[PDB]
Amino acid sequence: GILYVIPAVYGVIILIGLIGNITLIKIFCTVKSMRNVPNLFISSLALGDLLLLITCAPVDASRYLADRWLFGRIGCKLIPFIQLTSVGVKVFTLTALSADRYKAIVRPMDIQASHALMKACLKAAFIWIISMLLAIPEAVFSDLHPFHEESTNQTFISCAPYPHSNELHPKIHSMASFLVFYVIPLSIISVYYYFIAKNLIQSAGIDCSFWNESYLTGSRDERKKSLLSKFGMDEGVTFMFIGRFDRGQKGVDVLLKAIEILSSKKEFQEMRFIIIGKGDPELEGWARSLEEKHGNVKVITEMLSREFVRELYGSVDFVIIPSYFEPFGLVALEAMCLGAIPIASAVGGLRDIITNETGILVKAGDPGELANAILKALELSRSDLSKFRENCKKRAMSFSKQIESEKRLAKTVLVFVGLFAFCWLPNHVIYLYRSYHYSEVDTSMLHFVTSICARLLAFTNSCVNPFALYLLSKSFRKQFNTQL
Ligand SMILES: COc1ccc(C2(CNC(=O)[C@](C)(Cc3c[nH]c4ccccc34)NC(=O)Nc3ccc([N+](=O)[O-])cc3)CCCCC2)nc1
Repeated sequence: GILYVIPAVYGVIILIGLIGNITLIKIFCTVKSMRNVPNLFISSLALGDLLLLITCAPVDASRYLADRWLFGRIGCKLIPFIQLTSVGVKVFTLTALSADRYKAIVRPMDIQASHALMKACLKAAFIWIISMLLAIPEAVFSDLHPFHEESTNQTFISCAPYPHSNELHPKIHSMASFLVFYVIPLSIISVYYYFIAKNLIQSAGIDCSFWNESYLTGSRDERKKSLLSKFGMDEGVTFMFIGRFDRGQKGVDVLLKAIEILSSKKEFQEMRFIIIGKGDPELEGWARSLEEKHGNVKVITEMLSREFVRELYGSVDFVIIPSYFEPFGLVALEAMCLGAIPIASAVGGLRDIITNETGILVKAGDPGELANAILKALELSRSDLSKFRENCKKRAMSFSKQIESEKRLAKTVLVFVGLFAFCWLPNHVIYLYRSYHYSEVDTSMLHFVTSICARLLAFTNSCVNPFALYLLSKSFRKQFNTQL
């Protein structure tokens, strides 16, 4: 009676997984905008999950209804093989996705993304082949053996992969399964994400929603005059430095040399310099002395809200990044997004981000060179720079979207990993123990609880990955909605 209620829930969840994974694979094949190396691996997963759902459904349906094997040798051997193929694709492809995230963020290459999908198809293909090759033993071991139940003194056909006479081999297979399909892959994923987490950090703060002229009020020219008037300065080309006062990395020294060089000319009076940083006291004083000697220099040695640098970036005409070493270039991307034109050293990220149409590159360590660019900007400033500013905003919002989208992908892959780790550890522990204690019959209620839950947790992982994906990606959700 209430029994005919218990399976219906199983079918509900099985259908949700089948619909979801299928819808996911269909969207990957049908939608060009979503065709990419991460999605190809995710589809690889979705394919592996359907197989598991499909193999397990008759297995589970059968255990609930009858006590005997109803599929025959072919069933007794193909099912373990297909089941185990799934388990490698699942974990190995997750490792491949983790590697993809590492390459995309830690070591962006992509000079010729032409063969990237070509390379990805092969990696997934090989993973399917290796997963099948590792699962070939499951078919050999599993065979039909007559079984006598203590509960009913009756003999039934049984699929049994466990020999009663030989004890050494189960001990070897169990340990290998834990290491090959759990410990080694998760360990590789954790190394990868260690560095991924490392680089996610340099990147923190870059959000298009925040760094935009939408929050600022009034014209840029009007905002600049207000900033200068509060500083007791008249309107002029405004150059900005926001950085720690450190000799080795940021070029506060190079800039201060440059202002010394430019202090002699009649062009200095056309310029205004705001140096916003704190650090070495001697460097801090050189800045203060220049502020006292030159009426066109403002210095700020106090900490400030990203809100107030946002306003400054919009108000200022140019931002100087004289970094002897800048790996990411966050300051330039945030500034260019608000219209500030970067005058930076051609080092690390700055070089890739700043093109000729989007700013001025100088050689680092040359104060004279920096000064000359400052003079160039001065001349450029005479003409309209509105077009350059729009180009800047656009280049920087283009990168900030990829930076943001790839950070989301890293979190989504890690979500997937987490569910897997949690849902598959119990199955591994039960499999190992059983390997040494199969000859003994365990009827303890704890054993049934330990097993009935593991099987449902693993089955849950197969259905949740699409639904999971449905909540972490705005883009996937909209296309999934369209199909339904
Ligand atoms: C929910 O589906 C699961 C749940 C758990 C697993 C395990 C354990 N299940 C099995 O390994 C099955 C898939 C269990 C199984 C074996 N035959 C089956 C037929 C139909 C359904 C399931 C099975 N095969 C197996 O036990 N083979 C085996 C047993 C003993 C020895 N040995 O070391 O003597 C060597 C190999 C645990 C994680 C790592 C390996 C896969 N696999 C699939």
